[PDB]
Amino acid sequence: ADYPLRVLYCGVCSLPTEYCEYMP
Amino acid sequence: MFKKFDEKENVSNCIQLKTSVIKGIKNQLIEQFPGIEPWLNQIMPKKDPVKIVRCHEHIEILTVNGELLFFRQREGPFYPTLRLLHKYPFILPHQQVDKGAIKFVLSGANIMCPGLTSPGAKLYPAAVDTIVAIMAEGKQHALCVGVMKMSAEDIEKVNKGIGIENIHYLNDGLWHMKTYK
Ligand SMILES: [Zn+2]
Repeated sequence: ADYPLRVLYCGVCSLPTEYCEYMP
Repeated sequence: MFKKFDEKENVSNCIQLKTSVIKGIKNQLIEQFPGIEPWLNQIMPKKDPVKIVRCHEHIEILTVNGELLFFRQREGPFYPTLRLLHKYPFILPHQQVDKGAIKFVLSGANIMCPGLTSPGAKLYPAAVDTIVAIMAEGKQHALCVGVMKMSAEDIEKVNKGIGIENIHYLNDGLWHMKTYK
């Protein structure tokens, strides 16, 4: 019931860590 | 819309908006995204100045405290940025592509109907021109803002062609511009 979500962004590729897989 | 975008070669300038114009833009955001209305005081606080970053090809990016909220081209519809969408995923209806399509949309490709009709994908009813959040099989966060080019019923039936236009995707030029400053 509480927003904004705070999504962790990877410090190297800058993506959500579930998309790291896709960034060399 | 941002595949070869970057601040240097695309951003002309950044105007701060007057109260007259801010109320009008908020109204258009309300009309476009009804469920955003209770959250606008939080996204665009009374206290904070509102700026438009003006970009080549008549692209505008709405910013508050240097955070990029929405963008449009011409006086077309507003689209949430992916960063705003990650904070408020409910702003947009969803479509879910199969995991195989992830690599292609992260390289800027449009979404083809097999990416939406194959196992692992989830297609939900949507009229053409609907602004949708693209989700990925097995992934919690959105990776693309899209526009339906065929309706979701057509996509099930025709099953070939561009189903969804890729407008903004993770690590495109807009994504890389984390703040304006
Ligand atoms: Zn990463």
